[PDB]
This record gives sequence, C-alpha cells and structure tokens, in this order.
Amino acid sequence: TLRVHPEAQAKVDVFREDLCSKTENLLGSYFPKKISELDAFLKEPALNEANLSNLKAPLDIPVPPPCGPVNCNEKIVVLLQRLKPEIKDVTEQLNLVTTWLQLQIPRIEDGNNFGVAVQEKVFELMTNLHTKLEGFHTQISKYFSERGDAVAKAAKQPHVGDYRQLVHELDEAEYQEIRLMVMEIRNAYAVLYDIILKNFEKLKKPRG
Amino acid sequence: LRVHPEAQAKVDVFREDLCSKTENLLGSYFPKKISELDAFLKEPALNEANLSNLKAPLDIPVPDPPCGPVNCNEKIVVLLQRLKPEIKDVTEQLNLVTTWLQLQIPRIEDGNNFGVAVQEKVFELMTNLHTKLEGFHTQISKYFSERGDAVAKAAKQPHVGDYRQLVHELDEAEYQEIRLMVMEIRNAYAVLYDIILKNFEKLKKPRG
Amino acid sequence: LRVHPEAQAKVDVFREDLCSKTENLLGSYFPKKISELDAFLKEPALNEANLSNLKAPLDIPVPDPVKPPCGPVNCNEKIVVLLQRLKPEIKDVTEQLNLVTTWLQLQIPRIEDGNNFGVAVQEKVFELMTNLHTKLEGFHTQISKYFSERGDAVAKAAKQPHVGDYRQLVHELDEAEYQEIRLMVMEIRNAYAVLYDIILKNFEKLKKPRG
Amino acid sequence: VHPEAQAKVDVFREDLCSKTENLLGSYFPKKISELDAFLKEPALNEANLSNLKAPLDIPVPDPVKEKEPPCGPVNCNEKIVVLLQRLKPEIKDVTEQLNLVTTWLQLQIPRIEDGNNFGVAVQEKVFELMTNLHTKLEGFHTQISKYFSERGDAVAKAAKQPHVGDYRQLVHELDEAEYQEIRLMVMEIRNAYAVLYDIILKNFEKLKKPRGE
Amino acid sequence: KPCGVRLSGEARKQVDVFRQNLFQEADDFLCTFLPRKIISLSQLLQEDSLNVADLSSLRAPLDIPIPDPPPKCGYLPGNEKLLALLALVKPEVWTLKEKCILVITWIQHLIPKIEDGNDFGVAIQEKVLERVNAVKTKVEAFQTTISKYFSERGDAVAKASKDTHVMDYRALVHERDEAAYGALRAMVLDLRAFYAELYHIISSNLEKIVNPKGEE
Amino acid sequence: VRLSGEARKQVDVFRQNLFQEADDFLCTFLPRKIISLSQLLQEDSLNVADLSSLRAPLDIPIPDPPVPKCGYLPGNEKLLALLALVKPEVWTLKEKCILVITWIQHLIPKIEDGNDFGVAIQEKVLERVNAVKTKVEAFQTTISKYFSERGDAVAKASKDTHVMDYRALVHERDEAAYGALRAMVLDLRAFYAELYHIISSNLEKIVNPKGE
Amino acid sequence: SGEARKQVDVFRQNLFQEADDFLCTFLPRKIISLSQLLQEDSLNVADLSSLRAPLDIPIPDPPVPKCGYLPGNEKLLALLALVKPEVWTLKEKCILVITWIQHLIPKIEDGNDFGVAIQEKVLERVNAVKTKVEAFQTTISKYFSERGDAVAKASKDTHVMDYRALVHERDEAAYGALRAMVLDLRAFYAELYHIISSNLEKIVNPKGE
Repeated sequence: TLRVHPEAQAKVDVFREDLCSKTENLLGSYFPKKISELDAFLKEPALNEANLSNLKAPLDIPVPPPCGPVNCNEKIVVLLQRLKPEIKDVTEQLNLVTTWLQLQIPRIEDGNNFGVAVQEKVFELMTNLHTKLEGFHTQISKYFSERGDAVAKAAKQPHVGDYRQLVHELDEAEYQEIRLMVMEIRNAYAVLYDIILKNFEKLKKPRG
Repeated sequence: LRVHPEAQAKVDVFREDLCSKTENLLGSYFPKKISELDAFLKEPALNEANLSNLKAPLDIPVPDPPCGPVNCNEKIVVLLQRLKPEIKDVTEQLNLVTTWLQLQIPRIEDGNNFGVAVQEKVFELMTNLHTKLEGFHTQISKYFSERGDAVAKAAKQPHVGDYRQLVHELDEAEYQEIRLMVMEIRNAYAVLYDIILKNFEKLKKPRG
Repeated sequence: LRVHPEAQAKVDVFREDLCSKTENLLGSYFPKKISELDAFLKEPALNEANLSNLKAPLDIPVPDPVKPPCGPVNCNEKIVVLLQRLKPEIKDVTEQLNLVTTWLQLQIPRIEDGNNFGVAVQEKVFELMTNLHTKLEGFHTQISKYFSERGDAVAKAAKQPHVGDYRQLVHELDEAEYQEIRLMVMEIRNAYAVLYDIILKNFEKLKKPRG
Repeated sequence: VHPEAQAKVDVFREDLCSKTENLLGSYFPKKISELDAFLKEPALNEANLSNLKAPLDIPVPDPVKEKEPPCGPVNCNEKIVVLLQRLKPEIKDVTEQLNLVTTWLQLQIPRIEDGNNFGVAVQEKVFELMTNLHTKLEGFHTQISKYFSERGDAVAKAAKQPHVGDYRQLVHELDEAEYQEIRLMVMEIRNAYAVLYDIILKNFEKLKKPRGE
Repeated sequence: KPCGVRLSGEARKQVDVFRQNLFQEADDFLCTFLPRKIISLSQLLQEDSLNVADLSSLRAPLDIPIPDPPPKCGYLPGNEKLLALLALVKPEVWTLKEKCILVITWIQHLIPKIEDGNDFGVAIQEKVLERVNAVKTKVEAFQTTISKYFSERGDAVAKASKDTHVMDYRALVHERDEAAYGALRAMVLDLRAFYAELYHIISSNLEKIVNPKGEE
Repeated sequence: VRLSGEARKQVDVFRQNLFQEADDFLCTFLPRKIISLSQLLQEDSLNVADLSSLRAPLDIPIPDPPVPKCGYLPGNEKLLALLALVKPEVWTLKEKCILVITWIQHLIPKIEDGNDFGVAIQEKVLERVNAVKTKVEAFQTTISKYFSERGDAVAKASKDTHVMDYRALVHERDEAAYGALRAMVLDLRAFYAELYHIISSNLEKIVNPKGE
Repeated sequence: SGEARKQVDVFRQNLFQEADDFLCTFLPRKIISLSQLLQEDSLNVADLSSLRAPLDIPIPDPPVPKCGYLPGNEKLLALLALVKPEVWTLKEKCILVITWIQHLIPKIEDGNDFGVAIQEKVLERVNAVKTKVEAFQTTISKYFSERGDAVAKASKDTHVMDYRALVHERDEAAYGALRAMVLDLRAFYAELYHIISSNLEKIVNPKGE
C-alpha cells in the first residue's frame, strides 16, 4: 500500500532538475560574474579611503538638554546601500546550492560511501559559510542600534567626551568591517566555485 | 560538467592575482611588518616607566556633607591611532592567505591525503589567529563604551569614589592590553611566515 | 555492612505497586487518553476556521496630537478556556511518564561485564522517556511565559499608545499561543501512543533483561 | 642546561613536599576534628527554623488609614552573619591547602614518554578530584557575596513596595536557605579534607614516584 | 511477583483507530500533500510581494517630527507590506511543524522490537528520524524569528519616538523591515527545500523505514 | 610521610562514624523515608483535584474605563503550607547524597593495574548518585525562584492594574508551583528507591571491588 | 629575498635569546620575588576585619542628610598595585613561550611524530596557564565596577544594611582572591619551568637531530 508514486516522484523531479540546471548556471555564469564585480568594487575609492578622518561625520551637540538632529554617517550609509543586496544574493545562491547538494544525497547503504563522504565534506563548508554570512546580516542592524545608543548617551551627557569618541570609533569600525565583508563575500563565491567544480562528479554521481 | 572559457578567465584573473599577492606577502610584506612592529614596541610610547603618566584629568567636583568636560585619555588615543591600521592590515593579509590555502585544497580522493592533512593543520592555525584578531576590533569600541559609562556614573554620583578609580583602571588596563596586541600581531606575522614557508611544498602541491 | 531483608521488603512493596500500576497504564489508561485527545482535537475549539475569531478586544485609546490612563485589558477568552483543558492534560502525562520512568529504573539489574543486551534495551527505551520529559516540561513553562509576554506587550501598548506594533504584538502572541496549544495536544497524544508502542514491543527485556 | 633555574625550583619543590607531609600528618586530621565538633554545636543544629527569622520592620499600609517610601533600618540576619564569620576563614584554608597540594602534584609529573605511563595515569586520576573540589569550593566563595546581594535587593523591593507580601517572605526564605546551605558547606569542607587525605595517602607511592625511582 | 499485561479487545481497538489514521495520514502526506506544497510554495515565490527588486521600497513612513538646531508624536502604524507577507508565511511555517510531528510519530511506530542482529534497517530509521528532527528544529527557529520581529520593531519605534534627535533609531526601524523581509523570503525557499528533502530521504530509504528487518 | 598515633585516630573517628551513618541510611532511614513520603502523597494538600481551589484572592483595585491605593497583598497560604512540608525533604536528601558520595569515595581502593571492573562499578554508582544530587539541587532553585517570581508578578500587577494578564500570571505561578511541589515528592520517593536499588544490587562490588 | 630573509633572522635570534633568558634568569627570580611578596604583612592579614574600610553613610532613624565622599579601600588599592604588574608580566611571558615553541615546530612529515606530539601538549598546557591568567584580569577589572555599584546602592538605599555588608564582603573576597592569584602566579612559573625543562630535549629537538 505504501510505496513511491510516479506522479509524486515526477513533481519532485521537476523541482530537482530545475534546481540542477540553476546550479550549473551559477558555476557557468553567476559566480565568475560576481567575483569580477566585487574585485572591481574593492578597487573603487569608496572602499579605499586613504585617510580615516574623511569618515568622521558631524556630531553637532552643544558643549556644556535640547539637541538637534544627529544624522547617520553618509559615507557608511552609501556603502551599506551596495553591501546589503550583495549579502542578499550570496545567501540566496548559497541556500540554492545547499538545497541542490541535499537532494543529491543517495540511499543510506552499508558500504560504497566515499561519494557520500565527499558530499558531507562539501556540505561542511556550505554550513560554515552560512553561519558566517548570517553574521553579516545581523551586524548591520547592531551598528545602527549601537550608534543610536552612543548618540543618545552623548546628547544626554555632553560633558562625557568618550561617548562622542565612541560614535566616531563605531563609524571607523563599521567602515573596516564593510571592507572585509565585501572581501568575505567574494571569497565565498570563489571558494564555492572552486570546491564544487573540483568535486562535481562525486557530488552529482556519488556511486557512479 | 561542460567547461566555459570566458567564465574560467574571470576566476583565473582573481586566482592569478591571489597567488601573486601571497608570494609578495611571504617574500617582503611579512618580514617588513615584523621589523616595523619590533621598532614600535621599543619606543617610549609603549614602554611607560611609571603608570601615573597615563592618568588622565577627571575634573568632577567632590561633594561635602553639573561638571566640566571630561575628555578622552590622550596617551591611549594616540596609541589606538597607530594600532587600528595595524589591526586592519593583519586581518586583511590573514584573510587573503586563508583564501589562497582553501583554493589549494585538491579534489577529494580515497588515498594520498597526507598533503591534505598538512593543509588542514596549517588552516587550523589561521582560523585560531582569525578568532584572536577579530576580538581586537570590538575591544577598541568596548573601551570607549565602558569608559563612557564609568565617567557617566562618576559624574551622576560624585560621592562614590570607586567610579573615579574605575576610569583610571580602564585606562591602565587598556594601555597594557594595547601593548600586548602589538606583540600578538607581530607574532601572528612571524608564525604565519614560519609555518607556511616550512610546509610550502605540500601547501602548494599536496600530491606532488 | 551487608543487605538487610527488612529494608529490601519495603522497597519491593513500592516496586510491585509500580509494576501493577504500569500494567493498568498500558492496558487501560494510555488507550483511553489517546481516544480522549483524538476526540478533543476534532472539536471546534481547536479547529477555528478563521484566525480573526481569536482576536481579543484591546481597548487602548489612540491619541490625537492636535486635541496615559487606560481601561482594564482582559485576557483572551478563547485561549484561557483552552488552557483550562490543556493544563490538567499536561499534569497527567508528566505524572504517568514519571511513574513508568521510576518503574524502568528499578528494573535495571546488577552491573556486569557481559550479558548486557537487555540492559541496552532498557537504556534505549529510557532515552525516549528522558526526551519526552524534556519536551513536556517545556509545555509546562510556556503557559507562564505566555501570560508574562502578553502582560508586557499590553503594558507597553498602554504605556506607548502611539506605537502600533505593540497592539499587533498582543494579537500575534494570541495567534501563536492558539497554534502552539493545538500542537501541544497532538504532542501529548503522540507521547501516550509512542510510550504504549515501545514498552509493549520490548516488554520482556524491560522486565527481565537477563531472563 | 640551566643550573640556576634547576636549583631554586628544586628548593621550592622540596619545601612544597615538606608542607604536603605536614598537611596529611597533622593539618588534615586536625581540621576534620574541628569541623566535626563545629557540626555538632547548637549554632548549626537549629531545632526550629523560626529561630532564624530576623526582624523586618517595614510599615504595612492600608487604604482606609491612608485616607485619614520612608522606612527604618533593616539590619542583617544576626544568626547567619556569625555563622559566616566562622565559615569564611574555613573556606580560605581549604582553597589554600588544595592549591598547595595541587601545585605539589603538578611538579611531580615526570617527562612525557611513549610508555610507562601508569603512574602518570594515577596522577591524572587524583588531579581530576582536586580539580572538581576546586570548582566546588570556588562556588562557596562567590555564594556569600550572592547572599548579601540577593537579600539587599529583596529588602529594597520590600521597603519600596510594602503592599507586596511575597517580598517579605523572600527575605525570610533567603535566610532559611542560607542557613541550610552554610550547614552543608561545612560538611562539604570536612569531606574535602577527608577525601583528599584518603586518596593521596593510598596512592602516595605512584604520586611521589610514578616511574619507580 | 510476575508483571504480565494482557490487553482487552476494547483497549487494542482504541489504539488501532489511532494507528490506522496515523499510517493513512503519513501515506497521504507523501503521496499528495507534499507534492502540492512544492507547487504552491513555488507559485508563492513567483508573486510580486516576494520578488521585491529593491528592499528600500518596503520602507514604511515613520512620521515622527524632526527637531531643529537651537510637538509630541502621533500614531505610528506597522509596516503593511511585511504584515501582508507575514500572513502568507506564518500558516506555511505552522503546517510543516505539524507534518514534522506526524512523520516523527509515524516512523517511531515503525521502529520494531529491539533484537540483537539485523539492526542496519533500525540504524537507517534512526538516521532518517534525526534528519526529520533537524528540519523541525529549523522550523522552530523560523517561529522565534517571526515572534521576535514584532517585539524588536516596537522597541525600535519606541526609541525613535522617545529620542527624536537620534536618527539611527529611525534607520534601525527600516533595517528591521528589510531584515524581516529577507528572512521571510528565505523561509519560503527553506520550506520548499524541506518538503523536497523530506520526500527525497524517505522515498530513497522507504523499504528500510517501513520494513527494516526484511519481512514479507 | 609517617603519621602520628593521634592523627590516625582523628580520621578513624570520622571514618567509622561515616561508615556507621551510611549503613544506618540504607537499613533504617531510607525505607522509613519511602513510607513517610508515600504517606505524605496520600494527604489532602497534595491531592488537590481542582486547581482553582489554590487560587488566593488577589485584592487589587480594578480600574474603570476613561485612584484607589492598593492594600496589603498576602502570599498563597496553601502553597506556603505545602512548601513547609517539601523544603525539609529536599534538604535532607541533599545531605544524604553527600553522605553516600563520601562513603563510596572512601571505598575506592589504591589505583592498581588490573582487576579494575569493581572500581568501574563504583564510578558508575558514584555517577548516578551525583545525577540524583544535581536534580535535588534543581528542586532548590525551583523553590527559591517561586518566591522571587511571585513577588515580581504581584508587584507588576499592583503597579499596572489595567493589565489583567499579570493577575493571571500570579495565579498561574501558584498552579505551576503546586504541580512542581507534587512532582518533587514523587521524585524524592523515587530517588530513595533508586538509590537503594543501585547500591543494594551492586553492594559486593561497592564495598569489595577487588574481591579480597 | 636576501634583504627580507635577514629581517626575520633578527627577530628569530631575538626570540630564541629572550626565551632562553626567561628560563635561565627571569623565571627563577620571579619565584624568589613572589615568595618574598607572599611573606609580606599585606598578604598575611590575620583578621579580615582590619581590611574593613569606613563606609560613612548616614544611618536613617525609624519613622534628609546629604552623603559625603566615600573613598575606596586603600588597603586593597595598595595590594592591587602589587598584583596587577605580576599578572600582566606572566601573560607577556606566556605569549613569548607560545611563540617560541611554535617556531620550534618543524615541517610536517609522516613518521617520527611523537616529538611533535610532545610540543603540542606543552603548548596546550602553556595556553591553559594563559587562560587562567586572563581570568585574573577579568576578576581585577570586575572588582572596581562591582564595588562602585555596591557603594552606589548603599548610598541610594541607606535603610538597606545588606548593601553595606556587601561592600565589605566584596573587599574580603577580593583580598582572598588577590592572595590566591599570587600563589597561583608562583605555581605557574614553577609549573612552566618543570614541564619545559623536563621535556626540553623533545621541545627543542623533536625529530631527534
């Protein structure tokens, strides 16, 4: 009574073949294209600030309370405009390829499990990248949360000079993080492209 | 899988650039940074004979049975201006070398995995350095956050003598920590230089 | 320093009470509870067609800037009556699970070098009882968490009438609690079924691991 | 070879070994007797727990006489404080002698070799017990600061909100719990001396000489 | 004394009513329900609400008055676009958690008497049961993300209104929206993936899950 | 490392007291605890059929839709009565777990190579007694947390009168505490039975692991 | 590369010399000075009631005065000034020994790996000492913040006498902790020498030549 139904199997195989052809397009087109964009983006003068005093935004608070509008750091905001969709795309294609590799895992058997071990080793990297790239997503929300608290304390306590310095250091630290986050996203594409293309036969055909 | 000539060329532009960067770093940059940081350690800025030199002014009125501007510690700030770019460089070159080593990991094969074990052993040390060096970035932001709160609490409650001491203890601890960070960054360059050049045969070509 | 049979007799009285009670749980109580909870799942209290039925009244005054104290915000009626039925069900499973766990622990024989397959069977069935105990204790604490979180959401909504998300938060906690209560009843029924199944299957080795 | 460094560390180890023999031969039996005598005293054997209930004078208000906050000094629990004055120097002594014996055993660990490591396994087994005692006894040290912190917060809440009767109960429950904990902390300290004495004296051959001279 | 349970016909029938419904519901899950979810979730991903090109278009108007360098705030509603999307995603999250519980309880009943030898079928059952629980854990993580959105945005909105001078709290409210959308889209992809993965691992190992010992 | 005559006696006074107290635990004390805890479970305070009877009157003024000061809010006397019965039983079992742990640790012989399965049995029995002690310590944290959590719930309810969920929370903490306190006494009886069963079954190897 | 090769050889010759100077002369002198430090009367306080600083917060009568300046514990501030440098110096030398041993780890080759296994175990213990030394720094920094909060609560809530007891108990705990640090610091120097000197042949010369 309970068995594999060709009608259900056909509907799942439509998704399975669709997911495979997309993965081949990522290796064949999307991943090499992204490496060129991020290499080009790294060489731009936005991410290569010569002097760190350029990033210092106006923190107009009266020295010793009513306070005027303390704006966001303009140079960091326009970097986050480009970074956010790059974080979106890399997590999108990582999730797609992680799903593809899961559907290539064959029946659990007593032996002939080398190709299965190859899949597990490549899946180990995809899990580690997923942990790293989720960390990038949350830290941007944390930046505005921490800067807002530093600005709030600086306005309420004008006499305390460290709260003023904290806002500038959070800006400097965020700029330095965005540099590395762009590098890490490019490295993720390059390493994913590298590891899958080398092991593709054992990933696709784990038992021939 | 079917090959792609234009796609491969875009990744090879990055891969050739990444390989040429690593030869430059082992050849010149890493010995150069060891000499700079050794010279920096011997200067009088990181060899304060008496810790009372680091004690900043804390002009808050003492009550007896609404204050002036409390500035940042000048001697610690100027050390952080020199430290921050040294943290930027060591993390970037570590991230570059880590990516280089991942792309040298060959196809997963059933035997002849001693060279793979050498790569994994050297990769283990780079991951441990990456964990250590990432702690330093938030540490600088944490100093101004903790000092700001100590000065804020000292100003709100001038009668509590311990909050005044706390601000000076954070300064003494920060100087001592900054001193150790410069050594740890120098040792990171030295150990990376040492371990890679020793095992460079099996890192570059794990199966001969 | 040696075993005294006066003390041995008093533990064996407690031991045989657990045996006889475990017989009644498998033979009568567990099949009955599966039927009650199956009957409870099919009622219209746990089959709300539209989730807007669960939306409680939250009469907090929205301020007009051009032109604070609040009225008594009552609990969600439909969720409270479900919790009044759910709470005694949670109490029963944890009490009977504890009884069968205590029964199985006292069936563990002397520690020996070999002949430990029956001991491994007991450990395998005990693994399930530990995992169920962790799950069902989670259900116990989440009901207290619901009233705590809803109270804090209502308190923030009254304290901050201009923030529309705190009003929404209260309605979302109600929807989530209904959906959780529905699953907690299913999880409780499945606990009775899986306990009944695994104990009956392995009853000879659980009772007599070395013959 | 480093002769200056090998000399003074051997002088440190010989002095540390001399104190360890004094601990087993004299100090550890002495402490077990003191703590056994302390456990039998009437300070740690309260027949009725209502004896530990301290005065908690906060004005209990009602709304009818209100229609017709400030508070007096809420003192520490006297019977618990005097027990802590005796317990604190006892905790101080165990942690010091445990540290001393642990440092002695660490310096008895020989060269790392490929075999002949049964005596090394004996040292590691006895060291495990010393590590678990160190974790337990450090827990006692921080718990006393935790008691005064938790009681202060309960009294502060009880004073600021006198209408909440459970905060008044919370202060008395913290007192009852602390007395009961102090009672067990003395037992655990006595057992630490006894088990250390027992395990070291039995295995003294292989701890002293793991590879047999 | 001997411990011996002999089951009355009443009690055995009561459990047979449950077990026949469980095994029938598990069959209909794999046969029809699960393929239908892969089609409907795929159709949901082609909607314009889930294919937003620029995440800044999701930005709702905050309407808090900006101070000036030397008026109390009005009503601040939630993000309508995310509230519409949350109404589509929430039911899909709750249904898969229910079907994970079904498949766990179903496989639990297929685990036979523990006998020494012929245990590889039992090992396969455990390994599939592990992966189904892993899917359930990730589905429980989606519920915590959805509940945390409403509390976090409300606190961010409250900070922005209470401290009007701080413009980073206004950016935080809008960053909470973009992160919530990105999470909710990633959920629907993961939900479709989990249905596909649950079928693939069960269908591939179906003979050993159902008949671990090799009975005819 | 030679020991004096007094030094050996001082320890022998403790050791032979410890062995006697541990023997009295298993023979007389532990079976009596199974009888008394069984008799305690038959009491009316622990067999409350409807948990609505535990509901204490929370006398806080209900506000009207757009103030009276809050009177004295006492604790739940039914739970305070039940806590007085449970608390001593929790503290006593923690004391006896320490006795059994110290008793078995003294029975662990000199570490010798070979004939070590008796020592392995001792270690596994010691593990289970520590596992019981950890669960008994978890009961103490549950009891101490009840007093603080109810005080905060009553304080929130009195502060925020309009929020009726805080009133439900106070009553829910009472029902949860009751169910926990009943579950404790069942567990305490089970732990006495389990402690005897594991020690009595393996008593030859616990006392004489080497088989001398 | 000849210029750049010389730059590293200056560092490596400095590291091996500084590591040798640590084991020969520095470490034994630290055991003498820490032993000599442990003989002092500031570290052997007979009754801890002598360390009790005066709180001087006005005790309110039963049913308002300003609070005067409340200074820190000057006995502990003197002791903290002695312990702090000893903590920072050992963390300095742990980093030296870790970097010294890491440079002695040879090229990874199959076979004759027991010498490399000994180097890893010594490194593992030196890192374990560093983690305990880092725990002392967190204890020292936490004392100043915790006492300040305890004194602030005691001054704000004058009626609560347990906050006054907490301030004096924080001092006694800090004193007992600071004494235990100095004992541990001496022990770590002795332990670091013993493990390195016993295994020095295999640490320096792991492959056997």
